[PDB]
Amino acid sequence: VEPVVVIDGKGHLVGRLASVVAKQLLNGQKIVVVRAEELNISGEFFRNKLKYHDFLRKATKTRGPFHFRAPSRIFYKALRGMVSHKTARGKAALERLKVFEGIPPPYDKKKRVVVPQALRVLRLKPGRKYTTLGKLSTSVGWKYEDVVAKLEAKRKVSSAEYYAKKRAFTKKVASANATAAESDVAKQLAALGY
Amino acid sequence: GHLGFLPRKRAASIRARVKAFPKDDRSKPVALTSFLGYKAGMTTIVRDLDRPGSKFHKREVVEAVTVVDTPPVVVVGVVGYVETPRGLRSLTTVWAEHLSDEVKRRFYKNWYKSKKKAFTKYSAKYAQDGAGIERELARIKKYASVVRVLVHTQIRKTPLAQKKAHLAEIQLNGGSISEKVDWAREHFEKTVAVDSVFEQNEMIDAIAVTKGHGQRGYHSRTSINHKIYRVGKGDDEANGATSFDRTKKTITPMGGFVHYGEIKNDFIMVKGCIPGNRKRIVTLRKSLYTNTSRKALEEVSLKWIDTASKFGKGRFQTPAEKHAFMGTLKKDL
RNA sequence: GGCAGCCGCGAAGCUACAUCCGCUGGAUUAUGGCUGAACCCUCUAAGUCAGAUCCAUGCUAGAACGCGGUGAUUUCUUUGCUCCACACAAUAUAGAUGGAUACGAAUAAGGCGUCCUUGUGGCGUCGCUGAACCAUAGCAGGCUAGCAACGGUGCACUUGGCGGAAAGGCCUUGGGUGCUUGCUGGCGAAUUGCAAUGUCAUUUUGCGUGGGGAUAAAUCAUUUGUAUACGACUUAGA
RNA sequence: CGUGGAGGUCAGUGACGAAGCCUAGACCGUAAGGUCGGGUCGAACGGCCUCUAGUGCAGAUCUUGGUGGUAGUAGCAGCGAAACCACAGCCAAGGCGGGAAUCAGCAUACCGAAGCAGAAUUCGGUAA
RNA sequence: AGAACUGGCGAUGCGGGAUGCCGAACGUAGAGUUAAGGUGCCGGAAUACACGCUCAAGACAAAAGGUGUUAG
RNA sequence: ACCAUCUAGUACUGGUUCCUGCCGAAGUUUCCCUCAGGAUAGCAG
Repeated sequence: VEPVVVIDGKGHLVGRLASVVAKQLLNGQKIVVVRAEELNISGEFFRNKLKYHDFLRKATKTRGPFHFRAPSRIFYKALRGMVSHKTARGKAALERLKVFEGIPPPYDKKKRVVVPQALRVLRLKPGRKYTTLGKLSTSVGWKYEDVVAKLEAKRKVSSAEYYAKKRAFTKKVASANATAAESDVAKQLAALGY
Repeated sequence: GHLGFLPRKRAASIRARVKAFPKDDRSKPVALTSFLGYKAGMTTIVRDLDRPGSKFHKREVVEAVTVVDTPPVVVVGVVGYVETPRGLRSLTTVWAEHLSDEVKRRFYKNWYKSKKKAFTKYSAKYAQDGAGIERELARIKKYASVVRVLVHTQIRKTPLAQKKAHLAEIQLNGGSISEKVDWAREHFEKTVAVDSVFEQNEMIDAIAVTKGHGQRGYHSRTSINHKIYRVGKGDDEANGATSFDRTKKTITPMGGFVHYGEIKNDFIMVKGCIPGNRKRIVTLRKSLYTNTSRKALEEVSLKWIDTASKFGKGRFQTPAEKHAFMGTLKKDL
């Protein structure tokens, strides 16, 4: 297993993703979450928004409830309740977790991962309403969504050129393999499985 | 009591921290988004009310106006900022090669005891072909989004025993941040006048620390919708050179400004009073946007200006008034 | 008037019956419509326009258990401080024991190679798991011989570009120097006795040399008066 | 099991150190406890078979004596207590219970309807 | 609001139900299977399979209505 | 009002001291006009 695993929040579900991340953390696995602003939650926007606004006013009285606005912090709070926090084991587990909006460096130049069982599209029935989380964060007080999108747009650029270069390299490698075919070594490898 | 203006804990410095700027106009020519100065006493001014439908419409009306002791703003550097998901961040700071003694004093409390090793080796880096101090401009151009000029006030011109300089950042109105940094660099060590930014009838806002009653008072406050009535130039003479009262005198009250504020530099007249008392540094801003109301758009003239001293109740306007009625004054003549 | 005050003028402060000012943008709802089924109709089921509650602009404080940049880094604690090269110890790991092995977008479709009369296009085809890809052979990895290429790669340099979101990394030209298991040979492996993780990673700190770099700042004092219940704050001075 | 005393025994131990005291050193008995080594100690004690009783303490607003916070606080730059003291306390609710130190206090309008011409009025919803 | 009665405490541990009825009634230990109760995390256990339901619930109100959804 | 004795009086609070094993309930009835008392009915040796 990789020393650190980066999980793409795009098209994912907050609940299942948080549960699996917490379970892995308790097992002693380092995990990082990126593109958290694109995470999704089941149900329509109104239901999710009300469930969060009511939380902000449930009182402990500022010592307890905090009107935390960052969507990454909201996800951390969601995962916080799934871990045995306020203890050495639970607190140490949370130390192996980081959440960043978008994909800041150096995670950009590294292969991200997705959880097949935490995909919003995979587990959510088609045709049913869902919440993009970004709108909820913007409505509840978050104001960095515009800047997040603006600096993520540059992320798609440059990365596209890198993908094009890798595509050309793979084209050359495939051509070399195709012309390399029919060789004695290749024939022996094919016979012996490989 | 106001809920917004609580708690009443005192401000941490005499200078009021500005934390808002008039957006960023990408089409306007390069200009300063705010101005810095010092607050003097207060005076009285009368003008014609061109406001239509007013009870005193088309009639002379007296209005209370304060005077801000404005020293020339000399540029010492510029600061660039880049947008980030963690909020605005200052990526790099640069200075105008040379720094005056007043600016260096800002970093020192025991300046006399200290060996005076203020900005010096930094100037040595500038004392060459440039290299790093020139590549900083390119770095700012490449990534910066909003650029704030760094300037200080000519404290030694102000009649203040404290010769320590006061400096603050000012955003640049003009877009094309390349032009922002180019203009800032060209204006290094240059002197900027009030006319280069503000203008007559402009609805500026004032921010400063409130008076301390000796905890009530001594807290930062922002006052908006204040109209300038006349750009003042105290460096010259005959500041009262209005269209009326052709007996030119000086805005300085008899015997000087009460308590403090003997004007010896540029000044500005602003409608109403300003938070804080004299000796307090006050920053001026264009008030985000200009209201279209007549009270904010109409232009006003000026006439009578009170010059009697306030070291008591006030009576004599000029020293030449003392004659005729007093007869003989052997003690003097 | 030395002692104890009184009639006119008036501050110095206490301190109001004195004066000015007190802002513009979004998403909604109740509600009014559009398209359009459920079954002619329908503001609703898929969406949408107008439109007060929530957030923005602004103001106030600033995590004293948040963050970025910047003025300078003891000339003798016997290089005192700092960054480096080598060099011996302590210190421990929230826990290596080959490789975080980089597009985007949809999930009632997207790639890959090609064509081009360049498009939401045509053709062949891939998924149905990474159950893979890159590497992996040598005393835990040595010496040396021969063949084919000057390819692969460990490492000291050098020309240049990109990366400001937490850029602190990505490389690129040219040789230099080892290996090359791509192929064919000659050397030593033993005794740890039938195994005892059989010790190979760095996190921090301490002491011993040489290769450079710079040599300052704060408190009290003195005092200030914008401040001032007392702290505190604001200053001037080799 | 153990403490005070007594009958018989160990021809028992002990100034070459017994009683008592401490032990973050050990052993045994699951228990009342016993044993050993070490630091002080300076004059008598221990096991065994029996007899005997003023024989085992955490309480009793217990008795006698000693000792802490309070506290260098009121107090008289001084001189030095008392009261009180199992220990608690920052709140969300039910089983009657989610951080240094000192200085300063104890409502208006927005929609639809009325034979609502206008003015003006009433009603159903939003909302305090 | 008294009441004639039959199982259970008082003297009752332990597992489960966040905490106050179910299981099971007790020497000190090693090994294996279970009761109640559970198998997304806190929480040791299958984000197990199969048939439909539901858009706001879900771990005294059922007297009545819905152009809410699916069957005879 | 105080001082010493009869008086250490007149039945409701508080406390009731070392250890281990075994057995081990009851909370109700009987007989007198009850709460005061006992014969016992039952449980436990």
